[PDB]
Amino acid sequence: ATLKEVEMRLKSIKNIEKITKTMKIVASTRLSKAEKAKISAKKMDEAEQLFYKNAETKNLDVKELIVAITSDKGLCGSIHSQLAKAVRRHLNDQPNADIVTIGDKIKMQLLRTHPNNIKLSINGIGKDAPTFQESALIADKLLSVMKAGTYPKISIFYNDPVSSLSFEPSEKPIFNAKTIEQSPSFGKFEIDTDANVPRDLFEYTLANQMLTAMAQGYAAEISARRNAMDNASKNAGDMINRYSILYNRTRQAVITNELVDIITGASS
Amino acid sequence: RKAGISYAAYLNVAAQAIRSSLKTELQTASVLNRSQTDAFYTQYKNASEPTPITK
Amino acid sequence: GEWFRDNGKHALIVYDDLSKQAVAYRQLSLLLRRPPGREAYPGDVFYLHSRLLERAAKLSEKEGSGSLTALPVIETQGGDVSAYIPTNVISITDGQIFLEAELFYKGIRPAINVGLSVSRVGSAAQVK
Repeated sequence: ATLKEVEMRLKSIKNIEKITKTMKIVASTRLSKAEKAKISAKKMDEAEQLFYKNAETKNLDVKELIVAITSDKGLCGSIHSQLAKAVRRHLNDQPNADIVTIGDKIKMQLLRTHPNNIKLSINGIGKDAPTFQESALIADKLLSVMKAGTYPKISIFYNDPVSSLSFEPSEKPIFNAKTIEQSPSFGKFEIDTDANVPRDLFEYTLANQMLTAMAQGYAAEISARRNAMDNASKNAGDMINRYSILYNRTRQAVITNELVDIITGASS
Repeated sequence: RKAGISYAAYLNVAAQAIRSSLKTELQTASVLNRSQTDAFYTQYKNASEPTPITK
Repeated sequence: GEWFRDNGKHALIVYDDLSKQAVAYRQLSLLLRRPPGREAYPGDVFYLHSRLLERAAKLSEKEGSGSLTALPVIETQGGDVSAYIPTNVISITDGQIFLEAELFYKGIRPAINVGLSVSRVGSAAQVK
């Protein structure tokens, strides 16, 4: 009712509207950057997975390790929420998996639902474009503190950026040292039986294909934040127009009322 | 490097060298992003469990 | 209520509410054609309350140690504690209990705004 109260409400709205209309543009600053690391990522997929394609590498059926990828940074539509969907959907067909969460928003999305499963959690992530150094160390800690190379199955979960306008939560396998050996067409290759190529290639792949997911999930998020802030700063703009009418009315009735009050004070 | 690290770390250790001995003249904006990380990790049981170490 | 205070006894008076009193006083004055002030109220709609609320006291031993305690009520339009009369009375009293629909309808009862509410007499007026 009060010009003060309306003055504050108009300011915090327009302020919100700067915040979001800039995050909308800080996204587009980062939009080109997102396609560099996105195609480069899908490019090594074609390069590094073609081996496994050709070896006919598949899961030994002989206890899963599930790795979910998002970020610590929110305000990106439903990047976090609908990856959590697809991970739960998957957790029905095998409830007993261990969960490693990379990013703080998928951590707490999943901590709400299956808090017993999460057994390691990676922080300080969404801030830059993803890197092999990050990947490799998270990988190293996966081998060390998680005993990754003892798992019957290992799964990576990320959002695959289908378009610039939409995204799709997908899932990909990582095959361990044993699983690489017992692939049907593994023999087709003259791998030198000397070094454990299966051990090192697994370790290299685990790091390598986490980074591919990270680079992709990263890209889709940037587009989700571009689109979410596109909507937010348009709503906020719409609020501003409305409130600018309400401010202007209260502006006037406050001048009128003071004047009537004064003019009355000399009715005598 | 056994009873110890992994192939990919063992490879990242050498991967810093190429970047950090490319003349500063074009060690670029994106290039340094690759040579350091902010990542932390916290182990879990049942709710949280042990300490939150750096990487 | 003062009789109790004046004879070694203790009263507690409740003015429910002072807003309505202030409206009555403005009516008198406007009809007496005494010239109005801020919000058409009399020029001393503070003195009205300040003189009233100073009568709530704690008398000395030489006077029998009796007491008048006051609980005035004021009603705000849309929580506007910035308004004329609510401010006047906030200034007079030794503290305030703020009540809010926002908290009330969230189930919190009494709807006491813990941040704004103070009793300046404080822990000196409270069982050990």
